[PDB]
Amino acid sequence: MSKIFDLVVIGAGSGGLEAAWNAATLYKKRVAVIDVQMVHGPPFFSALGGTCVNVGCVPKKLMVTGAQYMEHLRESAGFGWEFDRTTLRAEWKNLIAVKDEAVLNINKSYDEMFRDTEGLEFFLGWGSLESKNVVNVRESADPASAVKERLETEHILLASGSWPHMPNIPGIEHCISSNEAFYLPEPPRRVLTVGGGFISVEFAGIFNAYKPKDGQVTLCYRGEMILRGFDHTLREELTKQLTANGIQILTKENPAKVELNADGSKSVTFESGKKMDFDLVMMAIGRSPRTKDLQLQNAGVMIKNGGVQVDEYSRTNVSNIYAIGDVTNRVMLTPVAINEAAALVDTVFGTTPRKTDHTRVASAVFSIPPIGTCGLIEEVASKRYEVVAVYLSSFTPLMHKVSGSKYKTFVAKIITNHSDGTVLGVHLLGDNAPEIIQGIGICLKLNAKISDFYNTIGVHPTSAEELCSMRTPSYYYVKGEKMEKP
Amino acid sequence: IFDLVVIGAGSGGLEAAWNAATLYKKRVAVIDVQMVHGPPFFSALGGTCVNVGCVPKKLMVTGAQYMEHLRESAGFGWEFDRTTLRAEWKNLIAVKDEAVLNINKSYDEMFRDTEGLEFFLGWGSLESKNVVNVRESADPASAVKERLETEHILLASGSWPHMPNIPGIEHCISSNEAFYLPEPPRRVLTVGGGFISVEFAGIFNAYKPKDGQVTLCYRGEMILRGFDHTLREELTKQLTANGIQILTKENPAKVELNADGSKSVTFESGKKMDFDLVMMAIGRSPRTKDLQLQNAGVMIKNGGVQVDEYSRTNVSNIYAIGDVTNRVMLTPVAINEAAALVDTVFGTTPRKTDHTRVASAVFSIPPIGTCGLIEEVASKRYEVVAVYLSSFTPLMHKVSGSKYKTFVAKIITNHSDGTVLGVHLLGDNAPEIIQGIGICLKLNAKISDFYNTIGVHPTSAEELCSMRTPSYYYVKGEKMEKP
Ligand SMILES: Cc1cc2nc3c(=O)[nH]c(=O)nc-3n(C[C@H](O)[C@H](O)[C@H](O)COP(=O)(O)OP(=O)(O)OC[C@H]3O[C@@H](n4cnc5c(N)ncnc54)[C@H](O)[C@@H]3O)c2cc1C
Ligand SMILES: Cc1cc2nc3c(=O)[nH]c(=O)nc-3n(C[C@H](O)[C@H](O)[C@H](O)COP(=O)(O)OP(=O)(O)OC[C@H]3O[C@@H](n4cnc5c(N)ncnc54)[C@H](O)[C@@H]3O)c2cc1C
Ligand SMILES: N[C@@H](CCC(=O)N[C@@H](CS)C(=O)NCC(=O)NCCCCNCCCNC(=O)CNC(=O)[C@H](CS)NC(=O)CC[C@H](N)C(=O)O)C(=O)O
Ligand SMILES: N[C@@H](CCC(=O)N[C@@H](CS)C(=O)NCC(=O)NCCCCNCCCNC(=O)CNC(=O)[C@H](CS)NC(=O)CC[C@H](N)C(=O)O)C(=O)O
Repeated sequence: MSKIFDLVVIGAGSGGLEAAWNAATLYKKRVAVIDVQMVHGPPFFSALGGTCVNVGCVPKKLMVTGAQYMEHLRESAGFGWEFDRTTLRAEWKNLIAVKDEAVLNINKSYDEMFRDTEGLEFFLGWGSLESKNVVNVRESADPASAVKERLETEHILLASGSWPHMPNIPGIEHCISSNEAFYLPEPPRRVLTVGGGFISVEFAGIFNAYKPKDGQVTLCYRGEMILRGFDHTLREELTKQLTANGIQILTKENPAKVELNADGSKSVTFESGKKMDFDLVMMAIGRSPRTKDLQLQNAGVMIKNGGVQVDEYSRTNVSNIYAIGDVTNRVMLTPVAINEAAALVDTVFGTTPRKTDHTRVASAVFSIPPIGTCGLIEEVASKRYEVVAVYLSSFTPLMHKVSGSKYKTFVAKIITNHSDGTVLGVHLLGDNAPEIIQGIGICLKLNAKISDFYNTIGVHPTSAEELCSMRTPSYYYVKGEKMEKP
Repeated sequence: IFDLVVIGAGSGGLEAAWNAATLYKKRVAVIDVQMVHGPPFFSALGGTCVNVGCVPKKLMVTGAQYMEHLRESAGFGWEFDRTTLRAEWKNLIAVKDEAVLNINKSYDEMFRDTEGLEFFLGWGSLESKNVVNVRESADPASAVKERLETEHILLASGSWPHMPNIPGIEHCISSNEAFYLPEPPRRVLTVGGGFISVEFAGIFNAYKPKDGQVTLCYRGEMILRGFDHTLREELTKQLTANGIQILTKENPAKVELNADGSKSVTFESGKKMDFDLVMMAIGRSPRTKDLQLQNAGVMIKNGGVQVDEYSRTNVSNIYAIGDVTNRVMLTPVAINEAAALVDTVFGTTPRKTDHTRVASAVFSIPPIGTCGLIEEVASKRYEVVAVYLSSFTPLMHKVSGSKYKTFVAKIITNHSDGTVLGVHLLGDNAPEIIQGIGICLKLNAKISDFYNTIGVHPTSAEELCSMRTPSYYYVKGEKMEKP
C-alpha cells in the first residue's frame, strides 16, 4: 500500500538482523536495515553485525580463549610436559590480527546476505525519525547533516543497542572503554579496569595473560565486592582465585580524577586519597541504551529510565513503532535480543502474538575461572518465598589436585523453593561452567525440582555430575531469616 | 554375626556397605583382595574405577590433551622453543600413583572411623547361603583366614579383562598393565573398537616417543559399535588426522615374540606387523568363578549372575549388583543399584534402578557424550522418527589451526509427539554438556523444550537450542525427506 517499505530497522545488530531476516524470508516483507559502518573498527567500532560480533561476544571469547592458554601452559608441567619455559612469551599483535580476520569474515558474510536476499536492503548511515512513518538516513549523527536517503515505511523497529557509559569525572578523556581495548597495539604493563561488572572482570583476565615483563593488572570497584548481582559465594571465591593469579583487586575505592603525567603515564587519585600510576585506564562501569541520535520526539516515543519503554510484546507507546534488544534496557544479552526480534515479527506480521520470557535466562561470565548461572540468587528468592533451601557443594576438580592450581575450587550451588522442591536457581564457578549451565537452563524451563536432579545418574568422572549428588540442604531461609536443622 | 557381607569393596560394594551401616545401623563386613592399587591384583580397596579405571584414566587423558593445547596455543600468539618439547611418561605415572594411593588410604581411614563397618583382606567365597569364607587365594584349597555367618550376602566382584585364546597371548597385556608401564611404547597396537581401546590410543599417541606410531585394530567395520553412526564416522576422521592408524576388519591370529624383543603380529588376513606393545581391550567379563557360587546355588545366565529388577538372585538372601550382573557397566549405575538394594532390604521402600536414558561419555580426543537411543534403535521401536543434525567447526578451532575438529550434535525424537529419544555429541566438553540434558530426558523433554530455551552465548552447548528443523525422518524404518 502507500509507504515504500514495510519495516525499517535502525541498527543491524543481533536483534535487528534477526528481525529483518524473518520478515523478508518468513513473511515476504520489504525490509530496510540501516547501520553506520560496513566493517568493524574505529571510528564507530560497531558495524554490520552489531556489538556482539564487532566489539563483544565474538572477539572477547577468542581473546579469553587465548588468555586461558597461560593456564594450560603452566598446568601441563603437572602432567609431565616439558619445554624451555624461559622462551615463553605472548604475542599480543598476533591475537589482535587473528581476531580482526575472524570478525571481518563475519562482516562480509552479512554483506553477501543482503546482496542475495530479495526484499532485504541495507543502507549505510545514521538513521533517525522524521515522523512516525518516515525514517531519514544521514551522513552523520548530527541532525543537521545531509540526508542520504528518506525511507517511507509502515512499521519502524528501534534496535540501536547500547554504548559504554563514561562517568563525568576530571580526566575522563585520558581513559578508554571496552571499545578501544579491542584495538590496542601493545598490551599495557600497568592497567586499571574501573568497574566490578563482567566486562571489567573478563578484560582483567585478558590483560593478565598478555601483560609484559613487569606488568600488573589492577581492578577497582566502588562497592564491597565484585560482580554485584551474582551469588555471594561465587563473588567471594572468584575474588580469591583472581587474586591468586596475580590480579590486584581494590574494592571500596573510587576514582576522583585522572591526570596525564608528562611521560604519558596516567595518575589516578581515589576519593580515599590514594594515588596510583597506570599506563592505561579503562572504564567498564556500565552501558547505556543509544536513544539520543534517534530523534524520538518527532514521533513522541516515550523513554523511561534511559531506554525506550515497551510492553511485554516489545511495542512502544506509539502505534507501529517497536523496540528490542539493549535499547529497551531489559536483559542486555544477544540471545535475548534475538528471541525478542523473532517474537515481535510474529506478533506483527504473523497470526499469533508471541513474547519473550525474560525469566530463567542462563548466562555466563568468561572470567578465569568462569561462571555459569541460571535463576535467582538466594537473596532475592528469600524475599519472594517464605521457605527457601540452599544446597552447596565445593570441591577440587580431579585434574587440579595434580595440576598445581590447588586454589581452583569448583563451587556448585542449587537453591530451591523448599515448600515443593522447585529449583529457583543454579550457580557455578569453575572450568566449563558456561557449557554445563546450558543444559540446566532447559531443566528450569521444565520446572525441575531438586529430586529431579539427584534422581539422575551422573556421568563419571566430570564436574557436572556433582549437581546430581546434592540431596540435603546446607541451610534454609525462613521468612528471610537464616536457619538450620539441629 | 554380620547382618550383611559384601564381596568386593568397589564402587557398588562400598556404597552398599556404607549406607547400610550408616542409614540402617547394620553390621557389615566388606572383603577385597588388595588394599593398595597395582600388581599383583591391580584392583584393590576402592574397586576398578578408582584403581584401574575412571580415576587413573581421566588423569592420563587430561595429560594427553595438553598436546592439543601446546600446539593450538600458537594460533593465539603463544610462542616458545617448540624443539625443547618432550613428554615425561614417568612423571604422569608418578603423579597418578600418588593420587590413587591417597584415595586407597581415604577408604582404609573410612573403615576405622565407622562403627559397624569391618574390612577383611583376602578372597571371599560362598561356603553356604549363610556362610562366607575368606581365604588367602582364589584357589579354594587355600588357608581359611576367616569364616563368617550372615543372613545377607551381596556379590559385587565386578569384571575382568577378556584375553582371547590365541597363540602368543602371553606377549599381550590388558588395560591393567597399561597403567603401570615404565616407558611409553614406540609402536603400540590396541586391539578393539570399544571405549577402553579408543581412550588408550589417544593417551599413547600423545606420549609416544620421537618416531612412534599408534595402531588401533578392530574386527568390525567401524569403531565404537553401539554409538551413533555419525559420531563413529567423524571420530574416526579426527583420530586419523591426529596420526592414529585405524585398521578395520583386522583381527590378530598369533603374536610371536621376535629377536630384538619386539612382537610380530600376524592378522587373520595374512598381514604381519611388528609392535613393541600389544594391548588387548576386546571385552570385560564378570568375575563369578572364584565365588564358588554353586555352594549356594545362585543362577548364572550369560557369564554374569542372574538377578531381577531389584538385584535379588534366585537364593532369597543373596543379591548382586554392578558389573557382575552384566547390565550397564559404569560406576554411577553400580552406585545407584547399591543404594536401591540397601533400601529394598533394610528399608520400608523397595527401590530399583532405571537403566534407561543413562548418560555417558568416551574420553577420546575429542570426547563423546551421549544419552538416549540411537536412530538405528528408535526407528525399530517407533513408526515416525525425526533426526536433527548440526555439524560445525567451533569458533576457537577456526583460529587454533585444528580446522578438522568438527563439532557434531544430533537429536533424535519421536516425531508423533516431539519427545527427545536421544542426544549424541562429539566435540570438546561433550562429557560436561551431556549431564544436564540427561536430566532433561528423565523429565521427558520434547524438542520444543530445547529450542524454546534461550541460549548461553558463545558456547558449543547453545547449538542444542537452535535445532528446530529435522534433517530427515524414519517412517516405518524407511528414511524419508520432506521435498
Ligand atoms: C565487551 C562486551 C562483551 C559482551 N559479551 C557478551 C557475551 O559473551 N554474551 C552475550 O550474550 N552478550 C554479550 N554482550 C552483549 C551483547 O553484545 C548485546 O546484548 C547484543 O549486542 C545486543 O543486541 P542488539 O540488537 O540490542 O544491539 P547491537 O548488536 O548493539 O546493534 C546495535 C546497532 O545499532 C547501530 N546504530 C546505533 N545507532 C544507530 C543509528 N542511529 N543509525 C544506524 N545504526 C545505528 C550500531 O552501530 C549497532 O550495530 C557483550 C557486550 C559487550 C560490549
Ligand atoms: C579401563 C577402564 C575404564 C573405565 N572407565 C570408566 C569411566 O570413566 N566411567 C565409568 O562410569 N566407568 C568406567 N569404568 C567401569 C567401572 O570401573 C566399573 O563399572 C565399576 O568399577 C563397577 O563397580 P563394581 O563394584 O561393580 O566393581 P568394582 O569396582 O569392580 O569392585 C569389584 C571388587 O571386587 C574385588 N574382588 C573380586 N572378586 C573378589 C572375591 N571373590 N573376593 C574378594 N575380592 C574380590 C575386586 O578386587 C574389586 O576391588 C571403566 C573400567 C575400566 C576397566
Ligand atoms: N541465539 C543465537 C545463537 C547464535 C548467534 O549468536 N548468532 C548470531 C551471530 S553472531 C546471530 O545470528 N544473530 C542474529 C542474526 O544474524 N540473524 C540473521 C539470520 C542469519 C544468521 N547469521 C548469518 C551469517 C552467518 N554467520 C554468523 O551468523 C556468524 N555468527 C557467529 O559466528 C556466532 C557468534 S555471535 N556463532 C555462535 O555463537 C556459535 C557458537 C560457536 N560455534 C562456539 O562454539 O562458540 C541463535 O539462535 O541464532
Ligand atoms: N556421581 C556418580 C558417582 C561418582 C563416584 O564414582 N563417586 C565415588 C568417589 S571416588 C564414590 O563415592 N564411590 C562410592 C563410595 O565411595 N562409597 C562409600 C561412601 C562415601 C565416601 N566415599 C569417598 C571417600 C573419599 N575419597 C574420595 O571421594 C575421592 N574421590 C574422588 O576423587 C572422586 C573420583 S572416584 N571424585 C568424584 O567422584 C567427583 C568428580 C571429580 N571431583 C571431578 O573433578 O570430576 C553417581 O552416583 O551418579
